[PDB]
Amino acid sequence: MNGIHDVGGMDGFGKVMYVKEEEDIYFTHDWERLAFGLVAGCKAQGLGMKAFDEFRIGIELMRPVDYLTSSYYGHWIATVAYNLVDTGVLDEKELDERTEVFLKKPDTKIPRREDPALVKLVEKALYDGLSPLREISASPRFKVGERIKAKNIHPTGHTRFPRYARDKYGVIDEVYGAHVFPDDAAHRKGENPQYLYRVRFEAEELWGYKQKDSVYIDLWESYMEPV
Amino acid sequence: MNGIHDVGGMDGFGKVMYVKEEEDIYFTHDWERLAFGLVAGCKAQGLGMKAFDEFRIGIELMRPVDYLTSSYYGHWIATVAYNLVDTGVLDEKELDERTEVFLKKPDTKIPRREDPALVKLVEKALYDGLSPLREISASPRFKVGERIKAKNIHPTGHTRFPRYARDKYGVIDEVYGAHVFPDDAAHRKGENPQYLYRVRFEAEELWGYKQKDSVYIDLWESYMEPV
Amino acid sequence: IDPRFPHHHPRPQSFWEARAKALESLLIEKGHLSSDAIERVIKHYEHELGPMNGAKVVAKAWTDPAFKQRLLEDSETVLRELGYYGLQGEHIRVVENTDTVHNVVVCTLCSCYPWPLLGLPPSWYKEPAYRARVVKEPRQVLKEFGLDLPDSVEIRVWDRSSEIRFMVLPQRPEGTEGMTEEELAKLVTRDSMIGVAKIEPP
Amino acid sequence: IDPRFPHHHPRPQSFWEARAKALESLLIEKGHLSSDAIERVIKHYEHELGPMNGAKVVAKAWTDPAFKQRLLEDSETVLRELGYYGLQGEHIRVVENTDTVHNVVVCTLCSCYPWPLLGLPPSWYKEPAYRARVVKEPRQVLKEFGLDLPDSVEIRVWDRSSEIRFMVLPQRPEGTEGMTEEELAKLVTRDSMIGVAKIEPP
Ligand SMILES: [Cl-]
Ligand SMILES: [Cl-]
Ligand SMILES: [Co+2]
Ligand SMILES: [Co+2]
Repeated sequence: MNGIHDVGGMDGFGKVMYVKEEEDIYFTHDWERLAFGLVAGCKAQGLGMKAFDEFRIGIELMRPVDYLTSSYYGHWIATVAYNLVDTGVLDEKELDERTEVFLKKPDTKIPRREDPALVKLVEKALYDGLSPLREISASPRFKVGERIKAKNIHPTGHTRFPRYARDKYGVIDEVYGAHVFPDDAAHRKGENPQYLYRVRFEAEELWGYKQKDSVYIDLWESYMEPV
Repeated sequence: MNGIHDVGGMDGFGKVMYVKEEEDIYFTHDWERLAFGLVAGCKAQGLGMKAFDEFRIGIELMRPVDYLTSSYYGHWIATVAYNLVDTGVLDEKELDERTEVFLKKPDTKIPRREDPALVKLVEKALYDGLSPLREISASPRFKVGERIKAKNIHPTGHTRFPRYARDKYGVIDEVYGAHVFPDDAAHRKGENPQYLYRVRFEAEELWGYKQKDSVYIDLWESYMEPV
Repeated sequence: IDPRFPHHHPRPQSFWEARAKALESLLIEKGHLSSDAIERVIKHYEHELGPMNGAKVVAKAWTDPAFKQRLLEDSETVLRELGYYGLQGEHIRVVENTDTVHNVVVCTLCSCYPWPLLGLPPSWYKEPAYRARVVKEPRQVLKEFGLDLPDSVEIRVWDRSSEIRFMVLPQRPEGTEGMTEEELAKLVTRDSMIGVAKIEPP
Repeated sequence: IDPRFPHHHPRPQSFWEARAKALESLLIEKGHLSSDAIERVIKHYEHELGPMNGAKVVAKAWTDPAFKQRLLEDSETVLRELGYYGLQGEHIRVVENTDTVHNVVVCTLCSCYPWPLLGLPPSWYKEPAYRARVVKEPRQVLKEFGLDLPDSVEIRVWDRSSEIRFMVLPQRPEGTEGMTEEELAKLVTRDSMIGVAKIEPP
């Protein structure tokens, strides 16, 4: 989707807010910590999302005005809500009512429950991770060193193909192997893995600029075609 | 500039808010009316802006979060402020202080003054308009029917070349004549007029889509090159 | 406001209001503007201009074949002769809807609209949804206006990237036999002159 | 709220807070989450992980040529052997800064960052300014961090569009002769492993 999230190459967002590392506080509000717990806790159990693909599309679907103002963990809250409702884990009406309760009475008590089995399960997920690497029977269409065409495609659903790289020539830098295909997986349409490549693009090609800059982007096979 | 204003081809902005014409109120706040008076009144006298080029860049320079939330006449206020300060008509400190006065005391009295000569001058501007058409000694580089290349250029200042049309093939539909060149004029760098063309682009070329859709865009000569 | 994140925090609309008043006050104090100059502009755009001018041009085109021919051959000369000319209406073109061609006008980059002929643009015309979407999925946008064109009808979207303006000339509907030019003009909607609606039979 | 313009009005951050609590409450009531599962996650990301892990890898590379060679030849095997593996760190690559090549890592589409090796990303890394700009004007972005590279130095920006993660291996600075591996590790900054800074002489 050609959304507000896809910012690469945009002008006008201003200076980067530099801060020294030691002063770069992770969390300033408890709800931000909670957002992390919600995301990892749900994902570890496959609730609403099993990999990050579905997670990302829920963020991408935010209203632009929300995306730009919610703050970062606001994205995480938005996508957990989106995905839990979308998959039928939570009912939208119930969620909205409960939201209203905490809006009007922020000090409403949170129910307590200990589940050490669930802790172990979550811990296992944090340490084991979840690799999207797969094997497929096909061979790679492209080879290291090949000049390829990064296609002009405009999926309305999820994609990992940034707009700034579309309709451009690039050079294959590496064949990673086959990875779960985001444009399908984010919409629960199957892993349908495809070869993933790293592709180098020159500044002259991306922007028409004259400096010694390049961008290395990872692109799925179906994003590209031979020249 | 590749800014938040350049929305053509973006996904995620949602449904169009249809409203019946008779119910589509022009102004709901007096400051919105005032914004119109400020813009036209200043422009008529060449204060801050002489044509719309400088006007547009001031809007394009808004913080994205402001652009999306200010409402439409908020853009107009932002660009009048920007341009009057940029050209030295108003001092930023004085403007900020006076802003603060009206923030804390909204009912502060507005000074009254009648200037019938100025009224006539403004009226003349509203009726006479200001054509950007010029004559130049050069001939057009492109001809009706010619297949051209819409270049991959990325000016950091003002341009009228929407990003969605860059790095694309199109067909010349008309040679309008030479027009004041926005990419220069917006920055007070001279009219430097160039031939302006209307160019037809097909949906297949812009988006890779299969319907009978096309876009006719007006492009200055320097945005394009022969094939 | 955490200074890492000033960009999360929009100006409230009260800021723009205050800013407007501050500009107004300073410019009048400095002799750059006057109360009556500001009011003159407001009167013009809120009251003097409107879509009725375009409506008259459409009705005339429907009732006078020679006029319609001249309009389509050289709209800028013809419109200027009628007095529909001014700021943001110096160069106005007219494109005819036909049975297999549908025209839609947009300013993707801002809001450009022919004030002297049509008055101020619709609320939605200036907003991101219409601007973003109409160049890429015009059929979907049109459906939100109640216009569901067949696949076989070609759509031409006219993105106003220059000061050249376009008005759509919509087709005269059924059921209008015997109507006068003035009566037909009352049928012509603002939306039909942008391309987001056809005109309904009376 | 004028129903023409709901998109002008962002959710306040109090909404997200309330929403978070509502989700937490409902999920615990339904048996999907527990208090201790949520706390376990917070402990891991706020306290257990951090850039010190990457720092140790850098210092080892500087002090042990054979290790640096293995790391650059097959980083994923080597990093997994060290235990720097987990969620968002399943496939970690390492790119070496050299005198004429400077590496910078970004996730233009979101925030992708190798948590198991580097901990949580910088505030600015996740925000639009860095994300938008670093792929197009990296020299300008780097200058805002105090890194002013000569034109002759090539910049390679690594946009993390897949789950493959990258760490930058920065060069050992002058003035470090005789330092132990542990002492060198204390020199390695988070920013240097993203590519937005070189390491200063002690
Ligand atoms: Cl029609
Ligand atoms: Cl370095
Ligand atoms: Co416009
Ligand atoms: Co990311």
